[PDB]
Amino acid sequence: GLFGAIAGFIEGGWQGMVDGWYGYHHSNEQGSGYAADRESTQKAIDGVTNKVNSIIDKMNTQFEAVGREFNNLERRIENLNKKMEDGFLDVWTYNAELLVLMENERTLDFHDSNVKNLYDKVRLQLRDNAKELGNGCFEFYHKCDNECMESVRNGTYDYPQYSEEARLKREEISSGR
Amino acid sequence: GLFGAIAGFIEGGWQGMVDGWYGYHHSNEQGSGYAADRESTQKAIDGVTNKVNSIIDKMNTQFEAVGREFNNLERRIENLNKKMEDGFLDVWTYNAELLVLMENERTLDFHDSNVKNLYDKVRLQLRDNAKELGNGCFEFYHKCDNECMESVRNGTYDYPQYSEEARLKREEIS
Amino acid sequence: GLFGAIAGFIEGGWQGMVDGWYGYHHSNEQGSGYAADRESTQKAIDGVTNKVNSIIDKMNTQFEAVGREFNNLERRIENLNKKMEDGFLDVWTYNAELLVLMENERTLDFHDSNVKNLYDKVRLQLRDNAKELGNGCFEFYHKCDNECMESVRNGTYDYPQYSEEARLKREEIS
Amino acid sequence: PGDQICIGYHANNSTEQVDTIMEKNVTVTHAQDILEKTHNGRLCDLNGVKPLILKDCSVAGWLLGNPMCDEFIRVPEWSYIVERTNPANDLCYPGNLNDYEELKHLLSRINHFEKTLIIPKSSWPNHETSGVSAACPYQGVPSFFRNVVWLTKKNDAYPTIKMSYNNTNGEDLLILWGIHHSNNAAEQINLYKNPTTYVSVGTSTLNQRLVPKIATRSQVNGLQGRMDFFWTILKPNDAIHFESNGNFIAPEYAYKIVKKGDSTIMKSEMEYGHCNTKCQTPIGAINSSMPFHNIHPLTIGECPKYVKSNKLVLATGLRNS
Amino acid sequence: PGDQICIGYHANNSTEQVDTIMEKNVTVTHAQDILEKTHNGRLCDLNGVKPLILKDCSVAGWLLGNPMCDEFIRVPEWSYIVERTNPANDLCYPGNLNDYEELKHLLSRINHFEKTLIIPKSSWPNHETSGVSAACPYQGVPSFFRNVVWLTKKNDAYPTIKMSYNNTNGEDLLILWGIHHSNNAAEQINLYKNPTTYVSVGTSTLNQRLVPKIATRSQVNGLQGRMDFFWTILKPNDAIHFESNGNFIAPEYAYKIVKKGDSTIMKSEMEYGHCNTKCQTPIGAINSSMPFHNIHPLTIGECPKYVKSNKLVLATGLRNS
Amino acid sequence: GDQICIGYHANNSTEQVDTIMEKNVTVTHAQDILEKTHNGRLCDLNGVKPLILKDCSVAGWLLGNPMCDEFIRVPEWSYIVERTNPANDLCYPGNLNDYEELKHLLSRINHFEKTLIIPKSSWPNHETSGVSAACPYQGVPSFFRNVVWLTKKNDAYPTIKMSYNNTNGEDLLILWGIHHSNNAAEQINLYKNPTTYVSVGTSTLNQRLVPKIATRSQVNGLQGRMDFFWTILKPNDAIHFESNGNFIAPEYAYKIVKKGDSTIMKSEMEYGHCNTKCQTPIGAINSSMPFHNIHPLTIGECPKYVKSNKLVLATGLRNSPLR
Ligand SMILES: CC(=O)N[C@@H]1[C@@H](O)[C@H](O[C@@H]2O[C@H](CO[C@]3(C(=O)O)C[C@H](O)[C@@H](NC(C)=O)[C@H]([C@H](O)[C@H](O)CO)O3)[C@H](O)[C@H](O)[C@H]2O)[C@@H](CO)O[C@H]1O
Ligand SMILES: CC(=O)N[C@@H]1[C@@H](O)[C@H](O[C@@H]2O[C@H](CO[C@]3(C(=O)O)C[C@H](O)[C@@H](NC(C)=O)[C@H]([C@H](O)[C@H](O)CO)O3)[C@H](O)[C@H](O)[C@H]2O)[C@@H](CO)O[C@H]1O
Ligand SMILES: CC(=O)N[C@@H]1[C@@H](O)[C@H](O[C@@H]2O[C@H](CO[C@]3(C(=O)O)C[C@H](O)[C@@H](NC(C)=O)[C@H]([C@H](O)[C@H](O)CO)O3)[C@H](O)[C@H](O)[C@H]2O)[C@@H](CO)O[C@H]1O
Ligand SMILES: *[C@@H]1O[C@H](CO)[C@@H](O[C@@H]2O[C@H](CO)[C@@H](O[C@@H]3O[C@H](CO)[C@@H](O)[C@H](O)[C@@H]3O)[C@H](O)[C@H]2NC(C)=O)[C@H](O)[C@H]1NC(C)=O
Ligand SMILES: *[C@@H]1O[C@H](CO)[C@@H](O[C@@H]2O[C@H](CO)[C@@H](O)[C@H](O)[C@H]2NC(C)=O)[C@H](O)[C@H]1NC(C)=O
Ligand SMILES: *[C@@H]1O[C@H](CO)[C@@H](O[C@@H]2O[C@H](CO)[C@@H](O)[C@H](O)[C@H]2NC(C)=O)[C@H](O)[C@H]1NC(C)=O
Ligand SMILES: *[C@@H]1O[C@H](CO)[C@@H](O[C@@H]2O[C@H](CO)[C@@H](O)[C@H](O)[C@H]2NC(C)=O)[C@H](O)[C@H]1NC(C)=O
Ligand SMILES: *[C@@H]1O[C@H](CO)[C@@H](O)[C@H](O)[C@H]1NC(C)=O
Ligand SMILES: *[C@@H]1O[C@H](CO)[C@@H](O)[C@H](O)[C@H]1NC(C)=O
Ligand SMILES: *[C@@H]1O[C@H](CO)[C@@H](O)[C@H](O)[C@H]1NC(C)=O
Ligand SMILES: *[C@@H]1O[C@H](CO)[C@@H](O)[C@H](O)[C@H]1NC(C)=O
Ligand SMILES: *[C@@H]1O[C@H](CO)[C@@H](O)[C@H](O)[C@H]1NC(C)=O
Ligand SMILES: *[C@@H]1O[C@H](CO)[C@@H](O)[C@H](O)[C@H]1NC(C)=O
Repeated sequence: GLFGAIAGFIEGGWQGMVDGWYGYHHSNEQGSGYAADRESTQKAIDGVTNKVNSIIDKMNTQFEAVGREFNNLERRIENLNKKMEDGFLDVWTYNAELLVLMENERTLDFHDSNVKNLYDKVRLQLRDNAKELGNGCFEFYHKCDNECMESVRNGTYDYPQYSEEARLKREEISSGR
Repeated sequence: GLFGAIAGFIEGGWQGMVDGWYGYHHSNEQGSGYAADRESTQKAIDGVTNKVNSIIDKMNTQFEAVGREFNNLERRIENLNKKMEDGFLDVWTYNAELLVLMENERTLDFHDSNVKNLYDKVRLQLRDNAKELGNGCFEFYHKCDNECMESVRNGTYDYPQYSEEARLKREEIS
Repeated sequence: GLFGAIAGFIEGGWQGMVDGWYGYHHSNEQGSGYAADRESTQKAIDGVTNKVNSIIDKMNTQFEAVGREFNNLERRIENLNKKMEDGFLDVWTYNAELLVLMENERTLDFHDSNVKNLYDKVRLQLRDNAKELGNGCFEFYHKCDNECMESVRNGTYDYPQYSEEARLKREEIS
Repeated sequence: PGDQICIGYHANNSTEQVDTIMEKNVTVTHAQDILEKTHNGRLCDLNGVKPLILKDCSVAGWLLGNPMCDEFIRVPEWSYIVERTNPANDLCYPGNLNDYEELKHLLSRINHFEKTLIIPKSSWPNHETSGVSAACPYQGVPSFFRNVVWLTKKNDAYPTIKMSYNNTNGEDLLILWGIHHSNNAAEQINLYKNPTTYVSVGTSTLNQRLVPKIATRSQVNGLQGRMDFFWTILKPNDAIHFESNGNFIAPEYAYKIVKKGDSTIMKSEMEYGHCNTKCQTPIGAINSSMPFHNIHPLTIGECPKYVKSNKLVLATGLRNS
Repeated sequence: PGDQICIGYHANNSTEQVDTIMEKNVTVTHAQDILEKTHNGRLCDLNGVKPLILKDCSVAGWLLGNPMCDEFIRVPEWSYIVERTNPANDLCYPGNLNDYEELKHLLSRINHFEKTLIIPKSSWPNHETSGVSAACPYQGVPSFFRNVVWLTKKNDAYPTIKMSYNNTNGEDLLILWGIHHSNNAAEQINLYKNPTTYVSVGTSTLNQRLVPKIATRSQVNGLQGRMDFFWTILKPNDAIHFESNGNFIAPEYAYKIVKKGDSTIMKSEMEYGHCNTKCQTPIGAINSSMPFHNIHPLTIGECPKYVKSNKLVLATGLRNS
Repeated sequence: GDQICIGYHANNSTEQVDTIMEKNVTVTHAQDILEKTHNGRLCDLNGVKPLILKDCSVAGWLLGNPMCDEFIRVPEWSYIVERTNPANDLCYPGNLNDYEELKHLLSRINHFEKTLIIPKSSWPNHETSGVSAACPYQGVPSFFRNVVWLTKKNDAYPTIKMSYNNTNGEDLLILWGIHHSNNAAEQINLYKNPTTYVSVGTSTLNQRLVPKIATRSQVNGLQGRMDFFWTILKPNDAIHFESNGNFIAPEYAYKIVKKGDSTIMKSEMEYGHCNTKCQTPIGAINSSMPFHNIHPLTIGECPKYVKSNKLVLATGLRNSPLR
C-alpha cells in the first residue's frame, strides 16, 4: 500500500488476533499471544464509521413526483424530461461509482497508515536493543518478560535498563559465537 | 494523521512559534528559542493557496434568468422545472459538502507529511551523532552551539567535526 | 501527501533507467550499471492503468438527440432547456476539472510512495552492513559483487554472510 | 532463539470484495453497501395518506361517472393516483375531456374531495333529462354518465336555457359539462329541434362559446357522435352561467375540492398493500436511508438518487489474506 | 543534561472548526469559507443596465396604459423586469391578454423601447372614440386604456372599418389591439348597432378573425363585459390590416422594440437601490467570486451555484492544539 | 566503497499536467481524456443514413414543393438535416399546423413510403388544375405535388362527401389544407359558394375549418394563405372529408412506421459516406473518452460536453531537468 506496511514488509494478517484491528504478537520463554491496541483500533473504527455516515448523511432528499404526464402532441417536452432524467442518472452514477472507488483506496491506505505508525513507535523505543527483522517483528537482544512486553506495548519501555545486557549479546553474534 | 507527526509522536503544536507553519526548537547552554523553516512553510502556503483557488476558479458561471413564467394551466411544465432545479441543488449540495470533507482530510494530512519530512531531514544529517527521543526531539551527544544549531536548520551539519566528540559521549552511558 | 523520496532525499530521476519506472544503480569492483525493479514497476503500471480505465469505463453514456425544436412562441420552454443544458455543462466541467486535479495529486504521491517503499526494503535487508548516505544511496562496508548486488535487488540478501566482514571494516573506519 | 514482538493486523474468513481506483476485486474483512435494491413490492400510503386507486377506470371515467365505473366509494383525501397502464372504462360515449392532462395533475394530490349535487334533474322542467345511450351500458341496459345530464327536446321544443349556479359552499368547486356533436341535420332536429345551436359558459374568469360540429365521423364504441367535455374551478361565492339552445350536456354533480400539495399519476397494475411509506415506485415501496437506489425511476416521495448500478460497496474493514 | 533540537508546528488561539471525512469539529489554526451568505438587500442594475421596475402595475396594465398606472417615464432600455408579487393594477376592464407569459418573456430584456403614436383618434371620423368605463377610473372619473381606443357607433351607424398601417419606422413594432364581449343583444346594438360583428387582423404572418361572445358572465370590477387583447410584432416595412364592423378596440399607441438578449420577470417588493451587480436575487444582489451561495434560488445573472448548506469551511491551517 | 542507489525513471518528455496544489508540472507520461477531434462530415447513425434536405424544408418536402427536387426516396432514416434558413419552405404562404411536433415525429422513421390514396380522377364535379405563380416549376405556374387545389367546375361547387379507409397495414400520414381567399370577388371566382367550410373526421379527429376573408400583406407576391393540417390515420380507420369550397384535398399520403425518436440537426454540410455513433453539426466523433468539447448539439451516444480545452491525467512520474 501507500505506507508499505500492510501486504508490504508485514506479509498477511493474523487470523489469531480477534480482539482488535491492529496490535501485537509476542513470544518469550513464558509464552506467546496476541494483544490488540485499543487506542488505534477505536480511532480507526470511529473514523471509518464517520466516513460511511458522512457519505450517507450529506445526501439531500426532497419530495418529487416523477411520472409521464405529457400526451402524443407533447413529445418535444417529454424529450426534455428524458434528457433531464438521463442527465441526472449519468451524473449520480458516475459520482457514486468514483466516490466508492476513491474512498476504498483511501480506507485501505488508512489502515496501512495506522499499522505503520504502530510499528514506528516500537522501533524508536527499542533502538538497537532489538533487531529489525524487516517483516514487522523485532528480535530482542535481551530477555523481555511479560512485563517488559507490556512496557513496549504502552510506551514505557526502559532502554537503559537492558542496554548492557543487549550490548553483550551483540558481541556474541558478531564474533561468530 | 496518515503520517505519524501531527498529534502523533509530536503531541501538539507550539504556541510560542509565531512565525512559520513548521520549524525547530533548540535548547543548549547558550539558551533556547524557536526558528521557522521558511522553505517548508512557503511551499505549504503555496500548495494550500493553489488548492483553494483551484476549487474556486474551476467553477464555470453562466448568465441564467431564473423565474416562474408558467401559468395555472401549465403546472405540469413547472414541475419539470421544479424537478430540474431540485436535482441540480441536490447535486451541487452533495458534491460541495463532500468536497470540503475530502479536501480538509487531505489538507490535514498534507501538513502532517510536511512536518514528518522535515523531521526525517534533520535525522538524516544527525545520524548516529544524536539520539531520537521519539517525541520529535533529538538529544545531542556533542554540545551543539548556536552556530551548530543553525547548521542543522540550514542543512550544513558538519558530521565529521563532531563524530568523535559524540562517540566518546556515547560510550559513557554504555 | 508527499513521501519524501521523489524530488526529496532522492534529488532527480535517472535518464539511464530506461527499462522501468523504479530501479537501482550499483557501483562495485566489476563496474556499474542500472537495473529496473520489475515487480514494483509492474504493480505501478497495472494500478495507473486501472485508474485511467476506471475514470473512463465508469462513465455511462446513452442515446440522446439534442436540437432546437421550439418556435418563437415557445421561448419559455427553450429557456428551460437552456438552463438544463447549462446546468449539466457546469456540473460535468467542474467535476472533470477537479477529478483530474485530484487524481493527478494522487498519482504523483503514488509514485513517491513506491520509490520510498523500495528504499525501505533495501534498508531493512542491509541493516548495519552498509550506511545510508541520505541521497537514496547505501555505501557498503563489505565487498558487494554483482551477485551480492542482485541478491539485494531481489529479496535474497544474505546478511549473516557478510556480517563479520562488514563488522571488521566498520571498526577500521577510524 | 530470541524474544520477539511483532506488529500486525486483523484477518477473518470474510470473502467480501471491493474495488478501488487502482485495484479490482480486493478482499476485505468488512464492507457495507450504500445502494438500496429492496422494495416491499406493495402500493403503500404516502406519509399516512392512502392513494386513490382507479382499478378499471381512467380519471375521466371516474370523474364523469361512467356507468361501468363507480364500483368505488367516497375517498375524501389521497396522496397520489394509481391508474392502470391501459384502463378499460375511460369514456363510454366517445369524445374528449379538454385539458385532460392538466386536470389529472391538479387531482394527483387532493386535501378534500366530496361529490355534491348542484343541479338536480328537476331544474329542467321543459327539457327531457333521460338521455340514454347503448355505448354507456349499465349491466347491459343502456345508461349514461351519472354526474351529467343529457338534455333532449320535450313536446317538440327546446327552450333556450338561461340558468346559473352560485357556489354557496366554502370550498372550490370542480364543475364539468359538455357539448354533443351530432352526425347529420336529421339527427340534430330529432334530438334538439334547433338546427343552429350553441353552448355558452361564463364565470368571473371563464368566457366560453361552443358550437357543435355536425359531420360524419368514424365509429367508436359503435357510435359516430362525439361528446366534448370541459371543466372549470368555480371559486367560492362565484357563479357559473349556462346558456344553450341544444346539444348541452349539463352538470348534475360537482366536486368540492381543496388542494394543498402536488403529486403525479402513477401507472401500475398492483393493488393496495395496507402499508405506509416515504417513497413509492410502480413496483413497490422502499424504506431506506441509503443515498442511492437502482429500483425504478418513476418515484413519488422522498427517495434516494436513482443510478444505473448493481453494487456500491464501501470497504469498512482491512485488506484480507 | 544534553542539548536538544526539536521539530514542531505552529499553534494559535483560533477556535475555528472544520469537519473531515473521518472527524467532525476539528479545530484548525486557519480556515476559509467558500459559501456566499451575504447580499446587499437592494435591487441593482445588471451589468450597467437598470431594471424596469413596475411599481404597482402588471406588464399588461403598463403596456395597455391602465389609467391608474403612473407612467414610470420613458425608460428606453432595461435588463430585467421587477413586478410585485400581487400587483394592484392590471387590466382594469376585465378580460385577458393573449400569450401573456410569452409576451412577458419577450419584454424581459429590451435594448431599445419607445412608445409611438401610430393611429391617432382623428383616423376614426365615422365612429365615436370617447368610450370610457367606471372600471377604469382616473382620479375617480371614468376613463380607459391610454394606448387603445374603444370604438363605438356614431349617428346610429358603425360603418365597416378597413384600415391599414405600414411600419415606416426602422425598428420592430409591438402592436396591441382587442375585442370587446358584450353581455346581451340589446347592449350590443346599443354600442355598435350591428348584431353580428367580428375583428379581422392581418399581416405577412398573422391571419386572425375574432368574434364577440355575447353571454352572461359574473361581475369583475363591477362589469360583466370582457375585453380580450392580442398582439403581434410588425416587422419593418410590413403593414397590418384591421377590419371590423363592431366590438373593435383599436390600437392607438404602439412600441418600437429592439431585442438582442433574454432575461426573466423577477417577483420582488423591493425598491431600486442605485447599485450595480452581476447577480441579482429578489432579496438582494450578490458580489462574490465564491463557487456556492445559499441566498435565494431565483437568481438573475452570473451567480454561484445554489446549495442547501449553512457553511462550506475549507481548512487552510494545521490541526490546532 | 561499493554503493547501491535507489532512483526513478526520467526522460525527455515536456508534457505538463496540473494538480490540485501545483501547476505546470512536467511528467514522464500523460493521457488526455477530453475528446477534441471530429471528422468534419455528416455520417450514418448506427448504420442508418440521415435525411438531408438541400434546398427544402420539412414542410415543403412533405407537401411536395415543386422547387424541391423530388430526389430519390429514402425508405428510412435516423435523423433529419436541415439548413439554418432553407430556400423552398412554403411556395404558397401559409402555415403547417403542429409543424414542430410533426418534425419531431419524422426525425427517425423506420419505414417511409409515399402512396397515392386519392387520385385526381376522383373529382369529376370539380376542377383540379389549380396552379399558382408563387409555386413555379421550370418557370411556369405549378402547385404542391401531393395536394390538389379544388376549384369550381361549370360554375358549380357541389358539396364533397368523401371518405378514405386505410387498407394498408401501416400508419398513414395524411396532409390537407384550407385556402384563405382575399375578398368576396375572389371567393366567388374560385369556389362560387360565399359561405364555405372544411370538415375532417376520423375515429379521433373532429375538425371544422372556415375560411377567413380579409386583406393581408403580400408574401411571395400573394395575399392569400393556405393553412395545412395533418393526422395519423391508424390501420382499418377511415378519414371523412366534407367541404363546399376552399378545400385543398390530399393526393399523396405517406405510409409510416415509427420505432424510435430523434431530433432535427441544423447543418449546412452534406453526406460524408461514413458511419458514426455520435453526430454533431460540424462532424462526427468516434472515441471512448468520457468528455468532449466539440459541440453541444449532439445526436447519438456521446461523451459529456464540457467547457474545457484539456483534461490531462498524469500517468508517469514527475520529470527531472536536462543534466
Ligand atoms: C331515439 C331513437 O329511437 N333514435 C333512432 C336512432 O337511434 C336510429 O339510428 C340508429 O342509432 C343507433 C344508436 O342509437 C342510439 C345509441 O347511441 O345507442 C340510441 C339512443 O336511444 C339514442 N339516445 C338518445 C338520448 O336519443 C342515441 C342518439 O340518438 C345518438 O346516437 C346520439 O349521437 O343513439 C345506431 O347508431 C344505428 O346505427 C343508427 O341507425 C334512427 C334510424 O334507425 O332512428 C331513430 O329514431
Ligand atoms: C351607455 C349607458 O348609458 N349604459 C347604461 C349601463 O351602464 C347600465 O348598466 C350598468 O352599467 C354599469 C357600468 O356602466 C359602464 C361602465 O363600465 O362603467 C358605463 C360606460 O359608459 C359604458 N361605456 C360605453 C362606451 O358605453 C360601459 C359599457 O356599457 C359596458 O362596459 C359594456 O359591457 O358600462 C355597471 O355594469 C352596472 O352594474 C350596470 O347596471 C344599463 C342599465 O342600468 O343602462 C345602460 O344605459
Ligand atoms: C385563374 C385566373 O386567371 N385568375 C386571375 C387572377 O390571377 C387575377 O388576379 C391577379 O392574380 C395574380 C396571381 O394570380 C394567381 C397566382 O397566385 O399566380 C394566378 C393563378 O392562376 C390563380 N389560380 C387559381 C387556381 O385560381 C391564383 C388564385 O386566383 C389566387 O392566388 C387565390 O388567392 O392566383 C396576382 O396576385 C395579381 O396581383 C392579381 O391581379 C385576376 C385579375 O387580374 O384575374 C383572374 O382571372
Ligand atoms: C353568489 O351569491 C352571493 C351570496 O348571495 C353573492 O354575494 C352577495 O351579493 C349580494 C347581492 O346579490 C350582496 O348584498 C348587497 O351588498 C352590498 C354591499 O356590498 C349592499 O350595498 C346591498 O344592500 C346588498 O346587501 C352581498 O353583500 C354579497 N355578499 C355576501 C357575502 O352575501 C354573490 O355576488 C353571488 N355571486 C355571483 C357571481 O353572482
Ligand atoms: C505500562 O507497562 C508497564 C510495564 O509492564 C507497567 O508497569 C508495571 O506494572 C506492573 C503491574 O503489575 C507492576 O508489577 C510493575 O512493577 C510495573 N513496572 C514498572 C512500574 O516499572 C505499567 O503499569 C503499564 N501502564 C499502563 C497504564 O498500563
Ligand atoms: C536472486 O539473486 C541471487 C543472488 O545473486 C541469484 O542467485 C545467483 O544466481 C546466479 C545465476 O548465474 C548463480 O550463479 C549464483 O550462484 C546464485 N547465487 C546463489 C544461489 O546464492 C538468484 O538467481 C536471483 N534470483 C532471480 C530470480 O533472479
Ligand atoms: C375500414 O375497413 C376495414 C376493413 O374492412 C373495416 O374493418 C372491418 O369491418 C368489417 C365490417 O364491419 C368487420 O367485419 C371486420 O371485422 C373489420 N375488420 C377487418 C380487419 O376486416 C373498418 O371498419 C373500416 N373503417 C371504419 C371506420 O369502419
Ligand atoms: C472481478 O470479479 C468479477 C466477479 O467475480 C469478475 O467478473 C471480474 O472479471 C473480476 N475481475 C478481475 C480483474 O479479477
Ligand atoms: C488571538 O491572538 C491575536 C494575536 O495576539 C489577537 O489579536 C486576538 O485578539 C486573539 N484572539 C482571542 C480570541 O484571544
Ligand atoms: C460540533 O459543534 C457544533 C457547534 O459547535 C455542535 O452543535 C455539534 O454537536 C458538534 N458536534 C460534535 C461535538 O460531535
Ligand atoms: C411601407 O413603406 C415603404 C416605404 O414607403 C415601402 O417600401 C414598403 O413597401 C411599404 N410596405 C407595404 C407593406 O406597403
Ligand atoms: C503553463 O505553460 C503554458 C505553456 O506551456 C503557459 O501558457 C501557461 O501560462 C503556464 N502556466 C503557468 C501557471 O505558469
Ligand atoms: C473508431 O476508431 C477506432 C480506432 O481505434 C476504430 O477501431 C473504430 O473502427 C472506429 N469506429 C468507426 C465507426 O469508424
